[PDB]
Amino acid sequence: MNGIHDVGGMDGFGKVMYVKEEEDIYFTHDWERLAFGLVAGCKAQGLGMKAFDEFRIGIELMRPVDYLTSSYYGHWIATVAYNLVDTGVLDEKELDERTEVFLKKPDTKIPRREDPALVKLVEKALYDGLSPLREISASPRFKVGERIKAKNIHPTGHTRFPRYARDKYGVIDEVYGAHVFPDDAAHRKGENPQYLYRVRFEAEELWGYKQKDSVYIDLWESYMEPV
Amino acid sequence: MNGIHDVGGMDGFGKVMYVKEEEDIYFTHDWERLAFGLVAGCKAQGLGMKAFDEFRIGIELMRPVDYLTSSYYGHWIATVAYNLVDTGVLDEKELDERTEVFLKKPDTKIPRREDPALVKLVEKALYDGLSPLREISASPRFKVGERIKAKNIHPTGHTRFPRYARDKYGVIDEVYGAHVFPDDAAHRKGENPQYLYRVRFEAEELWGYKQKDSVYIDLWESYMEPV
Amino acid sequence: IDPRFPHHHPRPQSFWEARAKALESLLIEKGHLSSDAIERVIKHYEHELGPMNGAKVVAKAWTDPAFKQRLLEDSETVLRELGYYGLQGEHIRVVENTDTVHNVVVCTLCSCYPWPLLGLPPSWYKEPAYRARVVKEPRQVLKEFGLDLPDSVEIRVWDRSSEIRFMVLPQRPEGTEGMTEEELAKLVTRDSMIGVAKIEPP
Amino acid sequence: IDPRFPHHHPRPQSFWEARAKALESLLIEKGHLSSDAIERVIKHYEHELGPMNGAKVVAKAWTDPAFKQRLLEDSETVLRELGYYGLQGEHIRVVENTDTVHNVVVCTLCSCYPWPLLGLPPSWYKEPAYRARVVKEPRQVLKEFGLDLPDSVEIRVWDRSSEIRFMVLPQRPEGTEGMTEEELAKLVTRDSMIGVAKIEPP
Ligand SMILES: [Cl-]
Ligand SMILES: [Cl-]
Ligand SMILES: [Co+2]
Ligand SMILES: [Co+2]
Repeated sequence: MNGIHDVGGMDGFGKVMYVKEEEDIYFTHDWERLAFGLVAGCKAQGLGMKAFDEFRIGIELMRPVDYLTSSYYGHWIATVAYNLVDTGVLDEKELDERTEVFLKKPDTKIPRREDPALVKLVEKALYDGLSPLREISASPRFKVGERIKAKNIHPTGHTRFPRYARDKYGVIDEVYGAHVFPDDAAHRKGENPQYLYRVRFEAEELWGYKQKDSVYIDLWESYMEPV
Repeated sequence: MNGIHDVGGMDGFGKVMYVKEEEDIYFTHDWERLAFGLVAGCKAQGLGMKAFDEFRIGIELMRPVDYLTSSYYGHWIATVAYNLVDTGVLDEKELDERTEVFLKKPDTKIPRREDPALVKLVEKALYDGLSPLREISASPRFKVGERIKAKNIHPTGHTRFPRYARDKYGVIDEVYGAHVFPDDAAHRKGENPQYLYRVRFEAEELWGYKQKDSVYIDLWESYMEPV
Repeated sequence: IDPRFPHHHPRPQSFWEARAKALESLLIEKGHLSSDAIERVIKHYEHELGPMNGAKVVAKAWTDPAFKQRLLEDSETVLRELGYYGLQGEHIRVVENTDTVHNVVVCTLCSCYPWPLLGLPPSWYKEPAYRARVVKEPRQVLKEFGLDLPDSVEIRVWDRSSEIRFMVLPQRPEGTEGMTEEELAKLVTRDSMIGVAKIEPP
Repeated sequence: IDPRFPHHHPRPQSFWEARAKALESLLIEKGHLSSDAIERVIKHYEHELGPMNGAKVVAKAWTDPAFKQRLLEDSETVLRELGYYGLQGEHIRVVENTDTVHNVVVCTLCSCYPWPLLGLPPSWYKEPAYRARVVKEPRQVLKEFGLDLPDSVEIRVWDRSSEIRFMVLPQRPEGTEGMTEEELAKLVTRDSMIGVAKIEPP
């Protein structure tokens, strides 16, 4: 989707807010910590999302005005809500009512429950991770060193193909192997893995600029075609 | 500039808010009316802006979060402020202080003054308009029917070349004549007029889509090159 | 406001209001503007201009074949002769809807609209949804206006990237036999002159 | 709220807070989450992980040529052997800064960052300014961090569009002769492993 999230190459967002590392506080509000717990806790159990693909599309679907103002963990809250409702884990009406309760009475008590089995399960997920690497029977269409065409495609659903790289020539830098295909997986349409490549693009090609800059982007096979 | 204003081809902005014409109120706040008076009144006298080029860049320079939330006449206020300060008509400190006065005391009295000569001058501007058409000694580089290349250029200042049309093939539909060149004029760098063309682009070329859709865009000569 | 994140925090609309008043006050104090100059502009755009001018041009085109021919051959000369000319209406073109061609006008980059002929643009015309979407999925946008064109009808979207303006000339509907030019003009909607609606039979 | 313009009005951050609590409450009531599962996650990301892990890898590379060679030849095997593996760190690559090549890592589409090796990303890394700009004007972005590279130095920006993660291996600075591996590790900054800074002489 050609959304507000896809910012690469945009002008006008201003200076980067530099801060020294030691002063770069992770969390300033408890709800931000909670957002992390919600995301990892749900994902570890496959609730609403099993990999990050579905997670990302829920963020991408935010209203632009929300995306730009919610703050970062606001994205995480938005996508957990989106995905839990979308998959039928939570009912939208119930969620909205409960939201209203905490809006009007922020000090409403949170129910307590200990589940050490669930802790172990979550811990296992944090340490084991979840690799999207797969094997497929096909061979790679492209080879290291090949000049390829990064296609002009405009999926309305999820994609990992940034707009700034579309309709451009690039050079294959590496064949990673086959990875779960985001444009399908984010919409629960199957892993349908495809070869993933790293592709180098020159500044002259991306922007028409004259400096010694390049961008290395990872692109799925179906994003590209031979020249 | 590749800014938040350049929305053509973006996904995620949602449904169009249809409203019946008779119910589509022009102004709901007096400051919105005032914004119109400020813009036209200043422009008529060449204060801050002489044509719309400088006007547009001031809007394009808004913080994205402001652009999306200010409402439409908020853009107009932002660009009048920007341009009057940029050209030295108003001092930023004085403007900020006076802003603060009206923030804390909204009912502060507005000074009254009648200037019938100025009224006539403004009226003349509203009726006479200001054509950007010029004559130049050069001939057009492109001809009706010619297949051209819409270049991959990325000016950091003002341009009228929407990003969605860059790095694309199109067909010349008309040679309008030479027009004041926005990419220069917006920055007070001279009219430097160039031939302006209307160019037809097909949906297949812009988006890779299969319907009978096309876009006719007006492009200055320097945005394009022969094939 | 955490200074890492000033960009999360929009100006409230009260800021723009205050800013407007501050500009107004300073410019009048400095002799750059006057109360009556500001009011003159407001009167013009809120009251003097409107879509009725375009409506008259459409009705005339429907009732006078020679006029319609001249309009389509050289709209800028013809419109200027009628007095529909001014700021943001110096160069106005007219494109005819036909049975297999549908025209839609947009300013993707801002809001450009022919004030002297049509008055101020619709609320939605200036907003991101219409601007973003109409160049890429015009059929979907049109459906939100109640216009569901067949696949076989070609759509031409006219993105106003220059000061050249376009008005759509919509087709005269059924059921209008015997109507006068003035009566037909009352049928012509603002939306039909942008391309987001056809005109309904009376 | 004028129903023409709901998109002008962002959710306040109090909404997200309330929403978070509502989700937490409902999920615990339904048996999907527990208090201790949520706390376990917070402990891991706020306290257990951090850039010190990457720092140790850098210092080892500087002090042990054979290790640096293995790391650059097959980083994923080597990093997994060290235990720097987990969620968002399943496939970690390492790119070496050299005198004429400077590496910078970004996730233009979101925030992708190798948590198991580097901990949580910088505030600015996740925000639009860095994300938008670093792929197009990296020299300008780097200058805002105090890194002013000569034109002759090539910049390679690594946009993390897949789950493959990258760490930058920065060069050992002058003035470090005789330092132990542990002492060198204390020199390695988070920013240097993203590519937005070189390491200063002690
Ligand atoms: Cl029609
Ligand atoms: Cl370095
Ligand atoms: Co416009
Ligand atoms: Co990311």
